[PDB]
Amino acid sequence: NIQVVVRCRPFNLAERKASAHSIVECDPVRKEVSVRTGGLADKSSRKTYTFDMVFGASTKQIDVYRSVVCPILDEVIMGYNCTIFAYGQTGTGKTFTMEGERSPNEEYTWEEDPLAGIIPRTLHQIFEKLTDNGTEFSVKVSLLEIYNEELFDLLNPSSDVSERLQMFDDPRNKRGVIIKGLEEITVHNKDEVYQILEKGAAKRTTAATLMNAYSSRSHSVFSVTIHMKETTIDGEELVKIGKLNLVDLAGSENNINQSLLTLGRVITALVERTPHVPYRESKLTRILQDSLGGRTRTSIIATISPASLNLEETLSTLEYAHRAKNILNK
Ligand SMILES: Nc1ncnc2c1ncn2[C@@H]1O[C@H](COP(=O)(O)OP(=O)(O)O)[C@@H](O)[C@H]1O
Ligand SMILES: N[C@H](C(=O)N1CC(c2cc(F)ccc2F)=C[C@H]1c1ccccc1)C1CC1
Ligand SMILES: [Mg+2]
Repeated sequence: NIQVVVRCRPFNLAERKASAHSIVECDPVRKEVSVRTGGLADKSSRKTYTFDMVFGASTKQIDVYRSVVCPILDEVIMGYNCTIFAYGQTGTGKTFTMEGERSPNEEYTWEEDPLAGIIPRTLHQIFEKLTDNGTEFSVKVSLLEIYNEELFDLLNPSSDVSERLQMFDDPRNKRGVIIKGLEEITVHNKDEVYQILEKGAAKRTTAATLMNAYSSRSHSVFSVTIHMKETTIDGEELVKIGKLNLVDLAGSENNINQSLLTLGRVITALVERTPHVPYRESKLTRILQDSLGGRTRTSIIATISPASLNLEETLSTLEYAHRAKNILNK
């Protein structure tokens, strides 16, 4: 049930001038990724995995959005909850897939930058889709980050990153939590998206100087809630509420990361049908527990490197992502 896709990033400039041989080969039509495990392009041993979708190095942001994100966004707009995880070693493209970057020299506007990732495109498409049709709606976003089992709000513009948030169980709905003081920024229109994202980037920079390896060791959860009151061309009123969580996981390479540690164990118990799932043993898994064997539709995008140097880690990732496929929810 949980759909997992693989995305291989392309060799960087440093690897180009050093003329690197890729140990990774993708086959989109056959949903397969093959990895050279022994060495030699003339003769070798290989490991092969089949996932729900595979994207090779030539894949652009647009392909990933039209393929994986558009159908999920549609489900969200119907009143469902969806989650998308980016999993993989640091430097493989987890942030590039989820957030994206800017094209050099101000060549484009944030709405047309071909380097934009899932988060900017989605906020732009929500307004694009709901504004056209006759629908009343409000968009709220939120950016929760976890570092060393502490919670931080990266969008509140009246608090510094030295102020952690408190987490309690929600006495109302089970297996849910309440984050005291978490801010929800209302995005009144498409032309209000970029700055909210800019604010989070700046505050995140203060976070990095205050915590070691912050961007490598932290988990970020960018949430977008959509309150909708649709009115068909007839006069029917549809009040749907959708929530989409975009999670940029800590680097999977191996102090301790309890949330990452617990995520691997939660997945294990779910796939092996173990009665006890260790959701509560980490902030990340308590927060997103409905996205792991719950009533949420979730997708995992595993990012890998094609360089032979990252062999051990590329396999860990694939192998980790291949087991997640057996997780069933709803
Ligand atoms: N699919 C891709 N296309 C072009 N460049 C990419 C791609 N994936 C990663 N990169 C580049 O690789 C480097 C690793 O980036 P990053 O996304 O921040 O890694 P991570 O978040 O997994 O630690 C960046 O300089 C980025 O521009
Ligand atoms: N460096 C910046 C940047 O590229 N980004 C900031 C960003 C981002 C930052 C967050 F906190 C939370 C979610 C996000 F998605 C992603 C990108 C982006 C945004 C729009 C188009 C292309 C790429 C910009 C804002 C200054
Ligand atoms: Mg990163």
